[PDB]
Amino acid sequence: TRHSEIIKLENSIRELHDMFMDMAMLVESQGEMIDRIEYNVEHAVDYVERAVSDTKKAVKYQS
Amino acid sequence: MFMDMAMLVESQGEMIDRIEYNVEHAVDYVERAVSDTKKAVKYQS
Amino acid sequence: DAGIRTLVMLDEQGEQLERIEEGMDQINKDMKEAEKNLTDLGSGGFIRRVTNDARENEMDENLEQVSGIIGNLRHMALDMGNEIDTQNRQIDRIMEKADSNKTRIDEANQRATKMLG
Amino acid sequence: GMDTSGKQAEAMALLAEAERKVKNSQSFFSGLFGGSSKIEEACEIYARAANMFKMAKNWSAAGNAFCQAAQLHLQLQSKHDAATCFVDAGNAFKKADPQEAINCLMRAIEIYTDMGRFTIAAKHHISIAEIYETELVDVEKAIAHYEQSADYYKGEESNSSANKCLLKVAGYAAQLEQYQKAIDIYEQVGTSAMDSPLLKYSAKDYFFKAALCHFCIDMLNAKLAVQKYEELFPAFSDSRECKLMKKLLEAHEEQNVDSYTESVKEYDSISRLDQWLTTMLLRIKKT
Amino acid sequence: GMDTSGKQAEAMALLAEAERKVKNSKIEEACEIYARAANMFKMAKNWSAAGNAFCQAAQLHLQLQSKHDAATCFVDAGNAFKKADPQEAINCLMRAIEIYTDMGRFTIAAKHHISIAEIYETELVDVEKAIAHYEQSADYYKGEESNSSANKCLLKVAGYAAQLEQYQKAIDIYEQVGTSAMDSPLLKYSAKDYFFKAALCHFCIDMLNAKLAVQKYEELFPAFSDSRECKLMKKLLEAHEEQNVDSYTESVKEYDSISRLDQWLTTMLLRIKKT
Amino acid sequence: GMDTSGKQAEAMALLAEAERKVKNSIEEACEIYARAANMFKMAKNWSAAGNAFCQAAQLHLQLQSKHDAATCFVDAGNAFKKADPQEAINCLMRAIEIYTDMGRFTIAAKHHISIAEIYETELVDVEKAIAHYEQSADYYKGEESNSSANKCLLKVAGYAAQLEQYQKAIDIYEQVGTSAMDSPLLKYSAKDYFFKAALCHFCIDMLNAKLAVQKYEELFPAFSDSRECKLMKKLLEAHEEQNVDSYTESVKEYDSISRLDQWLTTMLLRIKKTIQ
Repeated sequence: TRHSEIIKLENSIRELHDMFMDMAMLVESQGEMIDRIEYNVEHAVDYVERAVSDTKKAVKYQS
Repeated sequence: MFMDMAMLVESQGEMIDRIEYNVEHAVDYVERAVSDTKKAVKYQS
Repeated sequence: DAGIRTLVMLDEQGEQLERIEEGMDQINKDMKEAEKNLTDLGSGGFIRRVTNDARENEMDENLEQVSGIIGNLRHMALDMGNEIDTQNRQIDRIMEKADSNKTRIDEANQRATKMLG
Repeated sequence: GMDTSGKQAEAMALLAEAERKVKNSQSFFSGLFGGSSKIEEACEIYARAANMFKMAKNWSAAGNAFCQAAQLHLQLQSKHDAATCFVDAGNAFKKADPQEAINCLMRAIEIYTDMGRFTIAAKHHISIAEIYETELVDVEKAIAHYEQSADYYKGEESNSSANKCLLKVAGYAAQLEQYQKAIDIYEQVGTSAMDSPLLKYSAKDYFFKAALCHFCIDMLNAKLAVQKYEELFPAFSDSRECKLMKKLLEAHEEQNVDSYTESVKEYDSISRLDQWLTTMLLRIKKT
Repeated sequence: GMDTSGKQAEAMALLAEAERKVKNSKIEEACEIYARAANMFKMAKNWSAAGNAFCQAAQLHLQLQSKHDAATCFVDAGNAFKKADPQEAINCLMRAIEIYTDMGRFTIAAKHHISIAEIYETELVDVEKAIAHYEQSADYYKGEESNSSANKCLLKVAGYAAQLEQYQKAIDIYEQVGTSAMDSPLLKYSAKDYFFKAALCHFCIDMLNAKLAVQKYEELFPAFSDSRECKLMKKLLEAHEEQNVDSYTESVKEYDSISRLDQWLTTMLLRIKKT
Repeated sequence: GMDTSGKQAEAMALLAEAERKVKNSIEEACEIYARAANMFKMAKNWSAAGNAFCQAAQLHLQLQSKHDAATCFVDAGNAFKKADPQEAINCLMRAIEIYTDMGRFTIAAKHHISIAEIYETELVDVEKAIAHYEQSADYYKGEESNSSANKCLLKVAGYAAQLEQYQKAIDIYEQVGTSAMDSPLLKYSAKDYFFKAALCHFCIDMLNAKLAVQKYEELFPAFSDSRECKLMKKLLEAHEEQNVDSYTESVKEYDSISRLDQWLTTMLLRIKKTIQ
């Protein structure tokens, strides 16, 4: 009975370990992607703001 | 290692919150621009 | 406790990710409409107790409890794991959308600046 | 270092130049009708001065410059950028002048909610409540702002965020010696959380806390609530919390305070206790 | 089934109408209607015809002044052809990759490179083509500071080379990635595996220098001693000193009771043991 | 393969075309130069690609462009990162200045962190790395990013305890422990920090270490029950008795229970050396 229970506990430990490294690697990739989109959206909003400001100034100059 | 993972999760949460706030600002401004364009086209036409 | 906190924080992250995806879709639709309009404008024991004694009992009991807790943890962990995959996919899918949006607006501006002269 | 003196001097010069520019703007408008370009240029200079002051670590000057820019641009019929500058002033004065930050955030809330942007108003309300609780002991203001933010988020159908605010309000209320609200809020959150696979595991904790909150009212209702929680959420019976409450109730039934404190000490040794639970248990033990 | 025939007939009719309209300024409308027809095929799920229509519409759009739309149509055509002649999908995806790279968008190009390598390796037997594509994608990702994607590609190529009996590149990549992970505060948990694999591969070369390799790994990473892999491998080496079959079989059976070994690991262990 | 020579020649031709176009005297020249730099990057010619990016950024900035100029400068710095760390650092500094002028403190702080990392890993300089990390920490604290600030402060304290005087280390470690005590999830780790603080005080003097560890034990009740507190008390007894054997035995026992970071080993070596 000692062998069975110890082996089962160690197998659970191994499953936990491998799953947690897999999920940690995926979480690192997700965090990098989120950091990327942060600057992506910042650049997008800044550029659209600048373009619409250019449109406003141009139309007001013409009228 | 559990304790270490918790901090990564928290960092992801906070950066997600910041990104969401920026997106809210962007969408609000886009909506305002759409309204202004509609007003301009309707009145000029 | 760390496991539970991890679960709740991941759930919050997923909800916010869904909300930002909805915002991106609305932004894309509004931008397309505006561009079009503007263009149209134009277990029995754990250790053999060699001397019996209470000590050999207590440790065994402790181990029992440990094992049980670990058991629970396993399943909980797996559940927590599932979420990430979905979130990841969603994130990737929004990337493209946003990028396209940006590109579009860029070219749109250039267009609006090339017919003038 | 050079940063302090250099930034102070250059920011003072830039602010004086902006002041002179705005002083001459009236004459320029009267004599030529230049429009609003001068005012926009002055606002840009003021924002630059605020940025330099922020880098200069002089938070008060940066906040004042942001407030001036917000006022001047609000005079220009641009409420969005005025609200942006007001939020900047609120988050700059937060540490230097808490009251000034409070009114700045209130003005930003008013301007935003005028447009129906309830999420930003709720975030500002949460910020105000957090500042009130952290700095001041005015619990009532924090609770009011938390409730308003929770209502705002509920109106947006954004679940999982109003729950935490309601839980915080209920805990602080229970600390304020009002238990009916705390019992109701904890029970509501628990019943909202049972069906969730992810949160179900934490649900038991909520139940436990609620049962402890009902302990002060009277022993009989405490036993009844223990029975109701055990029957409605059978999984809760597995947790050590039920055993702990049963032992505590048994100890109280015979005025056996010694067993009560022994059990509390053993549980604390197993896992360190929190201030709220410690205070609740000590207050109960007085009887 | 009635549904399949109905969808096929609807989409064929839409393509016929699109052809009539384009045959009759007109370029934009023709491209739009052709895109709609390709989508109608894809919904009808005629993979060959759907892909053919997709690439034809993409070419017509290429005739029109646009780049992003061309790339989107190309990736759609590649996805459609995924279940058709692999050569056409590979060609279209290569063209899309070239267009993206010329625009400076290296990340999506690397993703498409990974996809084409994956399809080439899984469908056909030629592994070297997938190895080359994966290496190109890894180099691009490394140039873009993408450590994770480069790490994954390096691991895959090292494993493939080890399977192909070119153990030198496998051990080099394994050691480099292991030391890189060791340098970072995180990723240490996996380093052991890399080291172990490297050792095994070098053991395939000989036995006398395997002792030196494991001693180097140990002195480089003392904690590696605690790994059960080290105990298994040292017992295997000690048994290998004598031409006895029982010892290493017993060691591997005892280790295997906990977790099942992967196909590659078992096939390498049998290869080393049998000779 | 044909890639190397073909892309190199095409980049030379594009550079010559841009030079001729500017000689006529404009965005077309900047676009051509950017494409040439990208092709150089493809050809693995990391060098002279950062130069092309810098030239394009200067040309585009001449007409008041700042966003794309900053992005291209950062890209040039990244390109030179491996080829020439110093010029990459200079480009990153220029980008940081531009961003700070615009007020993007997050980008400036991230670039400061990158500068400190490159300084510490490739070059040998701790003062520059410490200064840049502290600047990034101040920038982020202006942005109220607590986690990044705590990590940077931990790095600064580690460097200071490794080489600098222990006063900075004790101050930062005490601040970090006090901040972490209130956090429910992060409270348990505070013990570690406290232990480190005690070690630093022992590196200064034994009496200071004993007084500080007693004060911490009063401050942090769990610290009393921590194995670190018991080990520290036993070590203090051994050092006070000038008994090195107790020191070695306790260190071996602690190693048996748990491994050593190789930093605690250095501090313990320093403490053992002064037993005399």
